[PDB]
Amino acid sequence: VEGLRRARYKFPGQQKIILSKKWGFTNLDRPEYLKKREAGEVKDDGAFVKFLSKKGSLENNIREFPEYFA
Amino acid sequence: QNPMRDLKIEKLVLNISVGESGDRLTRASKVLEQLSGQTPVQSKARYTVRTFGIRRNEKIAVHVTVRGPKAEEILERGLKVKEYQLRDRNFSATGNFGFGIDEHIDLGIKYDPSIGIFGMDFYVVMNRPGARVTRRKRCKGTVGNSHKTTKEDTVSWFKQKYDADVLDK
Amino acid sequence: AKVHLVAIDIFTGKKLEDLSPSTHNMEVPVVKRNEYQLLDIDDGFLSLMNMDGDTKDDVKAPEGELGDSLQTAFDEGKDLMVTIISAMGEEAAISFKEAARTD
Amino acid sequence: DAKSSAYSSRFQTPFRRRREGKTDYYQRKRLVTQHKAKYNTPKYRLVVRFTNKDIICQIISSTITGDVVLAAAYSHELPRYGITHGLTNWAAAYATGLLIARRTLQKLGLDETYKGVEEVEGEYELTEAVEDGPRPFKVFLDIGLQRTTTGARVFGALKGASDGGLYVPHSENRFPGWDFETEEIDPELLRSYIFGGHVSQYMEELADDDEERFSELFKGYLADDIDADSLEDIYTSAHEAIRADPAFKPTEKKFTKEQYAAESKKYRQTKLSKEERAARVAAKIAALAGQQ
Amino acid sequence: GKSHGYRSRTRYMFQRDFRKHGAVHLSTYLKVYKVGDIVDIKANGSIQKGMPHKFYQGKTGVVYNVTKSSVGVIINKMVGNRYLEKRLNLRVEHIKHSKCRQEFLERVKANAAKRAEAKAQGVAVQLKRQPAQPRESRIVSTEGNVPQTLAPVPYETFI
RNA sequence: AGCGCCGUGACGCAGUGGAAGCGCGCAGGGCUCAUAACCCUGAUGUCCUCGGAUCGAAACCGAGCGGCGCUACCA
RNA sequence: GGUUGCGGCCAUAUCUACCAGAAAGCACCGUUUCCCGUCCGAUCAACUGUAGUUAAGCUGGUAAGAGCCUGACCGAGUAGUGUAGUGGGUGACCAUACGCGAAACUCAGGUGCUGCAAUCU
RNA sequence: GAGAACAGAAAUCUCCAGUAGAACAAAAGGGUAAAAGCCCCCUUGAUUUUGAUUUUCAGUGUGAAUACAAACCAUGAAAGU
RNA sequence: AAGCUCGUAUCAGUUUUAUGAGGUAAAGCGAAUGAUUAGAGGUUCCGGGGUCACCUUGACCUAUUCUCAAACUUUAAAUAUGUAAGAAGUCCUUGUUACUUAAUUGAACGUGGACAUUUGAAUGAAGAGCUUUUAGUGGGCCAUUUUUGGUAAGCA
Ligand SMILES: [K+]
Ligand SMILES: [Mg+2]
Ligand SMILES: [Mg+2]
Repeated sequence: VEGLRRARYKFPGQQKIILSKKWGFTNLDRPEYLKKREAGEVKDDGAFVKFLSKKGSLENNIREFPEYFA
Repeated sequence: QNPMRDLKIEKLVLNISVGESGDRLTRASKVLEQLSGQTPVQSKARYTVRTFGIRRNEKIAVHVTVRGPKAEEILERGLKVKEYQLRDRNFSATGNFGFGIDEHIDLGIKYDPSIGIFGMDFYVVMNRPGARVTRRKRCKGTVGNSHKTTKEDTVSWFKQKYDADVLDK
Repeated sequence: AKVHLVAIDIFTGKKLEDLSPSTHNMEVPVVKRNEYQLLDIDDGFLSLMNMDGDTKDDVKAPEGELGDSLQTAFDEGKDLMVTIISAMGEEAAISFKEAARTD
Repeated sequence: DAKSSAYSSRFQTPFRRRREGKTDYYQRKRLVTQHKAKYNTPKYRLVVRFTNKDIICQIISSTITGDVVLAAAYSHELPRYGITHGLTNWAAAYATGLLIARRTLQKLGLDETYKGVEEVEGEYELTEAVEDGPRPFKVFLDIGLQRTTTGARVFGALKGASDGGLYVPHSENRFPGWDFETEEIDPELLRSYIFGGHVSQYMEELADDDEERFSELFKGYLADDIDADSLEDIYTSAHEAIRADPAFKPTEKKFTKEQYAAESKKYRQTKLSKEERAARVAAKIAALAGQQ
Repeated sequence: GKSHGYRSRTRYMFQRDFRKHGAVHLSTYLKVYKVGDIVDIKANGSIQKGMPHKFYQGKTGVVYNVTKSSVGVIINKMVGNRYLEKRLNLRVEHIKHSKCRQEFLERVKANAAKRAEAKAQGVAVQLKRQPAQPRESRIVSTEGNVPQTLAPVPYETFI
């Protein structure tokens, strides 16, 4: 927070500091991201993650996210 | 399985890619003409590479396509200098197979000067009865996946017919 | 503005000078150069051949320091390629080069 | 392989019959489009289509809702007129063109006039508009994707229709017996092709040559004891019968439409409901991931 | 310098529609135009013959002349302080019938039918269209539909 | 600030959209006791870079780099 | 209901993988004396419809399939925008009043319909 | 992509995939896949007589273009162009 | 300015109904074309410096991920914009023609007959149409909104 406060002085005009309610750089809230790791709907990637959906090839949805359907 | 699903050669293409045009081209044309029993077709260079000493439309190559028992008996002769022995390569994923031999004028036919010596690429194309559906003008279609030619099927037929061997490079 | 111009005639080699306002138009010739292969030179009058076998026995052999050197380099052979400049209904040989490849 | 999603999304599918490879819409536009100052005059097409074992001839005009057939003639009904063999030869093409011509003229009421070419001589001759009378029925040949070639059976149908009475514009360029060096049509050779002479002379030539090939071909002729010399009169009688009675008697049609429906319905695979699809998905989840 | 050619500024309106390129369907060529028909001009970009000028894209006019492959369309064009009669020769690719004039002709037939019935029974059939009238009274029953709603909602960040 | 021109072998420079040349310089042998001169023979180049158009660019186009320049007047 | 000929709208029709196809039709298919066309009867020409096969085409099904189509008070009356004020704000911009109003997103369904003519266990 | 003596990253040949990602003299934009591209066979409609029309517009000229008419032709089996 | 032909209309800087046309605003980039941040997993007969079929700068592919466009775009407003809402109409017979049809088929124009006062939305209409002839003018500037160049300007 204070590092971003120092970065603020380098920009013209007004800037706010906002605490996000999203887990990291994901678009999901923290309780729903917790609900998704307790299930098998989140698989790690480079720095981001991939999500499991009801749509697409079924056998693809088992080869990815293997520990779900258990 | 089904006797209408057996393999057969549908064409064999004899190719000579000469460096230039002129006396060498005309000799190669006479070689291909006599060997095929048909008049061959010449091929012009697509673009000027000029590192091979070629220019556009120069007529640098000569080739001919033969079908039927003609191609059966030329292929029969052409495998002799290979002693009925090809490689695990020389077979394509699409089922077609080919080889090139550096003097076939001297395989079975007469040599004489003013014609010189040459090497020919033999390229065989395999298919099954029903390949008309991808050549005919009306209601042109595509071969079904179970009907396609594959490298393993071509190898199996090439081993059993003409009692040959592969993979022995 | 005005432009003072000094130039050499491409045929007679004479200096010509002229001057004109910078925004009026002057004529520029449609000067073109052509490759020819040097056949016989008999009474002067170099006989030349185009990229085809069609012949130009029409151009006087140069009588200057380039022309005599051309004749000397021609007597022993070593087939030459002569350039002809052909602006405004006049033609003249201006250069000559030894063929590079295909000895 | 493995076409991309963006490829599938941006792909423009051709017209359905172009994908089926059955219609040349470039040729069709010129065949079908009418002079606007002839506002509601239909442009009639003599559609000739050649499949294996059959010949199809149709007089077709166009509407917005689809093409409408004025009259149609098929090769396979020729046994009523006396042709039970060679149902696809050039002579059969002539006979089916004559059948569709006479049938069309009978339907439109143009039989009292416009008899066409009564005596066949193979002479390049259109149907002339009679003096002080209605014009002949005018159709344009529609050969489809057939290649244009001197001696094609589709031009045999064109000849048969024109000699049968319909006015169809054409040239003797593509008829057999047309020499290439000179612009001259041979009526003797064209007559032989019209009356099946080439097949006939093939029969004597092949039989004199050998027996193993001629045994297998022309088995029906041997079965009915038909000589090659006997083709001229039977084709002549076929034309006579066609000109006598083109009335188009259909089949008696045993096993009525409803019975045909009940016969072919009960063996036809039908679409599964969404509930069945869901139950398949659920069971496949249990099968493919239920710890084997 | 400036550029004001015939097809200038027509980059997007002479496009074909997305996934709608290629040949024209035959119903364009099977449509019959008579003199007096009212048509809409919309250029098909794949046919460069008989193409209307960019001005007449979207204009509606009356057919005055019918030729082999084209119609003559009369358009009123505002030039200065008056309308000038403009006569266009357009292939039928760039031309479609005015559907509004199709419902007008159907309404004329319907009006004749209403008057024909009223001439026998039910006089004063009142042909003319009327604008949307104000609503009449009604009784909105509450039984099973008890009103229930809350107030405005507090502000939340949602970021 | 605006505009124009130039860049090629070690050096100075030519150069016709079909792979580059003159003069020296350099190299090998010879002659001389030796070097030079002399004689007989060879070799030396993304043509400033990086892309583009062309079948093919040293040349044409777009940028980038390094030099040379020109205008700079009425107040 | 199936199939064929010609089609209309031109993916709900397309694409990827697999399975199934009574009867008829279509197709593959056999041959080169004839007309015709090729480097090559492979395409096209002609002959037989006979010698054979549904292997392929074709038609349907299967797929938490791709695409495509339709809908939703799903997002969202959000973004945008017309009109109005001696509205607010230093301003960028913003609200309100009288009006119009998306696209992504999410979810849900669907995956050709049909005209004329002939034929069919 | 997979293959074929020399042949290799680039010479010719073959198959599969390939909505155009090519080509269409020349800027750029639009248009086009049994074609408007490529190859082949014919040809001169790049003709005669005028009028009408569109764009720039004064509703003048010039340039360019569109659709007919009356002839004579080209091409094709023909519709047609 | 002079009027002329007529006397409520062949109308309208407007709305409604119906029907078109458009590619801006916005949006989009795990959709095309360009631009662009970061990793992950596979592909070295695609060159990896490494020892006998490898983690170890690359390039390619695939699924993702951050950010964009006056001369990009699937989608796509608001405002503005075309046309129609009838008597010069509609329907029924049967007349003309050298055009058109296979045709006694159409096309266009008609004779005769039928449609009644809501003659086919709303509001208004101050008279409606038409013609001749001639003046001055042909430096503009300001404001809200949209908008280009410019650091900007009481700038252009
Ligand atoms: K625009
Ligand atoms: Mg033109
Ligand atoms: Mg003034």
